[PDB]
Amino acid sequence: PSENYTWKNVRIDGGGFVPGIIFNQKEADLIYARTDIGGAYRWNSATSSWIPLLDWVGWDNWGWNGVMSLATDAADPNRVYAAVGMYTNTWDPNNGAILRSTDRGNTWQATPLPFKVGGNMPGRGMGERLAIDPNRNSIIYYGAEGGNGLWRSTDYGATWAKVSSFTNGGNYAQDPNDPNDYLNKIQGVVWVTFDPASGSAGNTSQVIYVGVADTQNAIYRSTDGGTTWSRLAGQPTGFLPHKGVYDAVNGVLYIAYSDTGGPYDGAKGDVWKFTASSGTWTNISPIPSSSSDLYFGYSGLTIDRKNPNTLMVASQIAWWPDAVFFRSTNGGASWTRIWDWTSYPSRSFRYTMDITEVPWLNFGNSNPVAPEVSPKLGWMNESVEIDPHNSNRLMYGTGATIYATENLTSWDSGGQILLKPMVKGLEETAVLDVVSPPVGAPVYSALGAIGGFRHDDLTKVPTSMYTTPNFSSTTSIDFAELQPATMVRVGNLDSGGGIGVTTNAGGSWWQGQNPPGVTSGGNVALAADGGAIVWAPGGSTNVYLSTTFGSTWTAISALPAGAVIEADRVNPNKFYALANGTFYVSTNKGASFSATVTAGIPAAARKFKAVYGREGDIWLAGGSSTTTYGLWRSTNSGASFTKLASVQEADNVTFGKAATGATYPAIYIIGKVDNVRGVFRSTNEGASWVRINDDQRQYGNFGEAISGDPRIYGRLYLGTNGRGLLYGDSA
Ligand SMILES: [Br-]
Ligand SMILES: [K+]
Repeated sequence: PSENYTWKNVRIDGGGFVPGIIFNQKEADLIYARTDIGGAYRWNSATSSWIPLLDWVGWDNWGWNGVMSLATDAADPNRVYAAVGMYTNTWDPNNGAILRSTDRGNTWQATPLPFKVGGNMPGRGMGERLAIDPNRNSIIYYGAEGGNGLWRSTDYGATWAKVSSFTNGGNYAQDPNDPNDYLNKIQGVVWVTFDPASGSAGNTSQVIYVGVADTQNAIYRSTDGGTTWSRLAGQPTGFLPHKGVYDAVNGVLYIAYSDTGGPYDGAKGDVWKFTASSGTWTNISPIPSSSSDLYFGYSGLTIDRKNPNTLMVASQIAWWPDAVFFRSTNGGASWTRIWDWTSYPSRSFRYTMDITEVPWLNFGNSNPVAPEVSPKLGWMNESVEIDPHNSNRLMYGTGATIYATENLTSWDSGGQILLKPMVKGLEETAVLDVVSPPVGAPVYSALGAIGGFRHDDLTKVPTSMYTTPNFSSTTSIDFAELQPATMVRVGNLDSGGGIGVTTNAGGSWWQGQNPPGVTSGGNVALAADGGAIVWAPGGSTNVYLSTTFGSTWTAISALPAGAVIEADRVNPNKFYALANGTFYVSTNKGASFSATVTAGIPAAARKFKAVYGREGDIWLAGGSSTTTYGLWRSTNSGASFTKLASVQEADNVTFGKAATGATYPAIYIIGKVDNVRGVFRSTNEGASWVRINDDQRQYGNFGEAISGDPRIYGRLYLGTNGRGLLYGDSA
């Protein structure tokens, strides 16, 4: 029963991988970005921010936040298309689709494809797989994964079918024997590139190039408008084509190759130029694979459409010392580089970088060891793109951000370019945990990949993620309810796990010691008075107690490894745990636990929380469609639970400031109520619910982490997996 809400991202700016940036070839300032887990965006030049286009993807079709390819129509810039779906293994139960729009992504219609799309799979930086004929814009191609080959629509994307005459679907998988079933999928037909001079407006383009992840048959061509196809004669072998860029001014195809599909690796490759009139091949690599010291392949290939003798390419991948970008102003006959060695470990630079708007991009390290700098130029830089309307502007994606320059041709006159982040509005993090204390800052985030932050102001990017320790991913965070400046957090670092503690609300932290066997953060609880920590680390065989604020540990005998731990928010002697349908309680401040409930709680449930101000009041959410599912509450410190009749399904629960005149905190759930999936609030102890999101604001596989706000009625901090941390307020 909806209430009008306003939803916004807590401001972080970026934080994830941007495998593709796409400029429209006819309309200036029209730019899109595709992400691997976080949907797609359109740039708004009036507000200098990105606009998310796929927030209407919901609980059952969540994989469609994986955006494997996107095409914006040069001939009709209101038209845009996306290939969506997240995994090609069992982690995404649904097939992929092609989405079509006639209003720049404000709305879409879907056409399901009879196979999966791998928006968050290996190979996702190769592209674009989707391409629109620039002369007859009713014709769209899609290079598919899996060996499904080349697919096509002749009706503006509404219907799709296999191109029967294209008979090489690709034969490369990163690791065909991967027991984890992630690196083992056929990456397929990886890009489609038209020659626009091969037709005229209204008539089918006759010349089409296609890249295939097949070391021995990387490049195909049609000269009859896609009726027949054949491998390009004389092409090089041994490598996979990440990008194929065609210039009709000089009549040349440029291809960037690497020895893997990316995006995290690549040890060798080449850049080649095919001249279409003569059929000649020329190796234009800045550093060719015949050179003994090459230690990367190539991607990030882009041509300057305003001045098409100029092109750039980039390392796929140089982790050390940093990425390298190359620029040629003579069609690849010679290059210069964005940095050079002077005397190792020192370098000279053709760029400067200003992260004032996104200061956490130095990863908390303002004392890098040469030859590294901080922030770095980038990594996972598969998409590097010159603005086809402005030779001075370039944008590129990394595994954390988008950087941009507006003075690129400064390079050509011997100067430095300026690079800055360009991610306002693009919010791509996965939220693992979140807390809102009753004093101090409104919220603390625990994030994948970039650690997380104290957010002093929801409208301002935080200065730094947590340091000392700096986790790559913070998996769990807690504060002592009766002493909220005392906090703990656990997470991942340096291939294992660790714990951080603070007594000044994160003004400074320090790192505790580890119990045996820690391989990842797992989850943590802090007693209500700060006097005890219970940590269930990843990898460890047990759950551990500290009475020394993380300095030392002792094993808890009764708990299963990896149990979910929660403190009572009132009584410092009480802790709780949940694992696989058994609920456990401690009344001796975490030293020992006993099983209290072994029936009626779904085995799959793994979220529960004690209520601030209410000793022994606990709400529990979880289950599955094939077992039982819903929301349970205990008012007796976990001795028994009762299922709420008013909820069909629930996946998480939290509490926030009570409604005026109400006798209990407001309750927020991720769930299904009266046959509607969404986000729900109850201000009467669960007796009824009101939906606080809406069908355009669903955010896919959200809700791993949520928190209400004890100081602000109506507010929910809503974590997502790829759309950052949202806050909703009653309007
Ligand atoms: Br490297
Ligand atoms: K490498």
